[PDB]
Amino acid sequence: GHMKQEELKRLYKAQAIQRQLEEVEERQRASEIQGVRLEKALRDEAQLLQEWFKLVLEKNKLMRYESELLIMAQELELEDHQSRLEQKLREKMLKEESQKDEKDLNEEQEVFTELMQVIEQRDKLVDSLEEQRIREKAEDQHFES
Amino acid sequence: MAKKTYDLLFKLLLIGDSGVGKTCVLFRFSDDAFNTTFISTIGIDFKIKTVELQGKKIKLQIWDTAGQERFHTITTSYYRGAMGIMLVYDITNGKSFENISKWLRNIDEHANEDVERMLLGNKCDMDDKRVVPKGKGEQIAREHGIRFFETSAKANINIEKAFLTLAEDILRKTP
Ligand SMILES: Nc1nc2c(ncn2[C@@H]2O[C@H](COP(=O)(O)OP(=O)(O)NP(=O)(O)O)[C@@H](O)[C@H]2O)c(=O)[nH]1
Ligand SMILES: [Mg+2]
Repeated sequence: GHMKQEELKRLYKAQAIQRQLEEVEERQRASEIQGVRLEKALRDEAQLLQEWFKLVLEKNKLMRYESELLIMAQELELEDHQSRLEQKLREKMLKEESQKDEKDLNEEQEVFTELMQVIEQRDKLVDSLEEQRIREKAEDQHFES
Repeated sequence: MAKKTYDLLFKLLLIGDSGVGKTCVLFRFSDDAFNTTFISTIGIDFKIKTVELQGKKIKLQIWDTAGQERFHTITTSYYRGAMGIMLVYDITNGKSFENISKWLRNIDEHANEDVERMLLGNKCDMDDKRVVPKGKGEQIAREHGIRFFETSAKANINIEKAFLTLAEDILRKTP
């Protein structure tokens, strides 16, 4: 059937993340090529060297965002898997208790199990972003001490 | 790059009887919309909402709880990690309000000592079906020294304000 609204919203997020990602990658390149151009020039030198500092800090920012974007794409796929599991669970759930076989109860339980797992997986990605954040705040403090 | 990054992560929890509107309250805060079909929560779920307070971005990880007592044992697992907790009852349902005392002692039993509690009287848009007086909502909130809001997921009343106030409460207590 035709695509539902909630799936369409998830779709545009994923596509938007990929566009942002591609902008990061090309920026990462444009800075790489420019980086070789400053290195060759040295071989006002003094300030020439901290427009290269400004670059290094920006190149750092790009890596931080790239890491976030990659994780963001993983979250959406888990959210996609979660909806499918959730709908598969409610179909089994609604059927009359009178007509439920042990098989019907078991498979109803294994989907619920599988459902709670992707939610735990989603929570791990949330923590992963936090652990990166604390590392980069630590770096930032030292970098600007 | 124009898209910035969050500066702090807060973990919230929504508790209350089945049908008080916990999910709808969150969905209004997340997607600014409201659906009338009752789709009861299974196990536990959470949503992400990042909001800006005191000049510093704050990422809210808001866990949504299944009200049905068959999942109650699951929810108890998540009290300990919560930094802020929403107690949601229905002003059109008297039974959901008397169970507030029971929910509160599930909080003090499991959750951390410094946890921020807040009482939400949802469905305040239904005047013709109101059973719980607003004054009674503030009374018992005052006896526990917590904050209280009469909210409406349908009419978008005190929802943005509710979540933001709970976060600013948490932010002030971290030093
Ligand atoms: N008029 C009105 N109806 C509301 C409001 N909030 C929720 N509802 C309705 O009340 C019912 C219960 O909402 P829901 O959020 O699913 O309840 P819940 O707290 O999530 N229950 P559960 O714990 O089972 O998931 C739904 O039919 C929903 O449309 C509100 O502010 N106003
Ligand atoms: Mg719910």
